[PDB]
Amino acid sequence: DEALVEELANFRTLVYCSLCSKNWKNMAIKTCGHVFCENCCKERLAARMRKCPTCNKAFSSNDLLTVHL
Amino acid sequence: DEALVEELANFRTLVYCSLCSKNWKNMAIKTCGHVFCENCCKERLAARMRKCPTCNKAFSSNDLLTVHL
Ligand SMILES: [Zn+2]
Ligand SMILES: [Zn+2]
Ligand SMILES: [Zn+2]
Ligand SMILES: [Zn+2]
Repeated sequence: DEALVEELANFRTLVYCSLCSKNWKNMAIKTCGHVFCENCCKERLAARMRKCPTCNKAFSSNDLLTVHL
Repeated sequence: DEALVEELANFRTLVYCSLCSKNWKNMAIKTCGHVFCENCCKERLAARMRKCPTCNKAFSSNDLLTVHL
């Protein structure tokens, strides 16, 4: 049933990191509340891109918080 | 198909507050990383239960962070 596939698809994108789509959300940026996987957060730090992918608010490594589920 | 229902069920419990099961996760406790809905977090504060439901680490209203997805 396709309506159930669609609901599976929406819930999946809520759970997974929106940047890689391969890892679960497990890291929040404390300055804006947006959540990604830790891998993507640190690659963005290693690339000196210190703006949030979603809302472009600025942040640093201290603003990173490990989050569960 | 039941395997798809099951996957829907697991993803749903990842997204929803585990305490009420009615609201989306949208609030993290900064002292331990566990995430609930804001409603449950504040009712627990109004009941002077200042221990995390999941890991029993202690927290207060300042340790609360609004989180998105
Ligand atoms: Zn990622
Ligand atoms: Zn943000
Ligand atoms: Zn709740
Ligand atoms: Zn906890």
